[PDB]
Amino acid sequence: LHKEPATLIKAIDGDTVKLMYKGQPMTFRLLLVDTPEFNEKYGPEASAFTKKMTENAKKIEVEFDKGQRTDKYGRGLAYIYADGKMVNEALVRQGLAKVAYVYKGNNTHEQLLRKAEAQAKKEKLNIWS
Ligand SMILES: Cc1cn([C@H]2C[C@H](OP(=O)(O)O)[C@@H](COP(=O)(O)O)O2)c(=O)[nH]c1=O
Ligand SMILES: [Ca+2]
Repeated sequence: LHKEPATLIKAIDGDTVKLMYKGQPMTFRLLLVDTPEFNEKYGPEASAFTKKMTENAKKIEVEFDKGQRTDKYGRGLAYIYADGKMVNEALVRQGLAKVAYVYKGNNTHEQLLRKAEAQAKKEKLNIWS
């Protein structure tokens, strides 16, 4: 897997962000996670968490997995990095996301994220409290 440049256009919610990728605006959905919706418990905290992460990054990187790169809504599917920290992993680690939507061929960081979830669960963080 390769890291590719992109710039923040706009924070959206816990697991979607609007980025400019190869010069085009695109909504990206974070692979392998599910944040609660804004209208649900920990929804605002997940949105805030991702927002802060992407807005404070001097460098945003997009990492496609081996499989599908856009979903049926035309959202990009990627691992998103903020100054080298993976947002996907960070949300899970803090119990603001569950590991989810694990489809074969788009699951490289699956284990990493389950490990993060296991530790978030252990600590009864946020969604696990
Ligand atoms: C994360 C992810 C979501 N999706 C689709 C599946 C879900 O379909 P449905 O909308 O039909 O439920 C939806 C979940 O995204 P949201 O959690 O952003 O709603 O987006 C994928 O197709 N591939 C993926 O890797
Ligand atoms: Ca969601």
